[PDB]
Amino acid sequence: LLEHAVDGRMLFPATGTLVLAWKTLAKLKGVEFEQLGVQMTNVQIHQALFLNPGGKTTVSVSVMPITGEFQVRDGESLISSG
Amino acid sequence: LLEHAVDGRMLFPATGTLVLAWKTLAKLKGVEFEQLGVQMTNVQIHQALFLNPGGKTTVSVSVMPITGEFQVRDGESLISSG
Repeated sequence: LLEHAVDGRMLFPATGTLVLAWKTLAKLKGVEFEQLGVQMTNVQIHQALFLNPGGKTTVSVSVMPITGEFQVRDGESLISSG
Repeated sequence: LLEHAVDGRMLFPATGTLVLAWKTLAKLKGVEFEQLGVQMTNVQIHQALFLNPGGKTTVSVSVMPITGEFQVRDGESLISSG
């Protein structure tokens, strides 16, 4: 994931929070994420999650049980919504 | 709360999940609920939470951190949204 940079800065791919949301929803359902067919609609990218070599980035994904509203948020800042 | 019936059936007041959502949001913020000024918009009541005398009803309230989308849901059934 450090092999993805934009003008030098290392970035988390925009379609990287899709997988995090995808893996999170499958985890809530208890099924394996590679056996679940998902569909993300109107995914808003609000910020860029700046990766750091030799560092640990912790992101919180919150999915609403029935409606599917998800939120990839690093700390108290939103990185992705949909 | 058992002194609120509609045609005999005991019901949880429609503006009772508002307080549950109100108390939940204040709990997430860490503040006391009676020191927090909230505003609920477009609160959808999907079902009626049927109270039962001498019984325990467990309801789950889920609030999205930044956007405020809340969900009062008994088991896997939605009772209130907004």
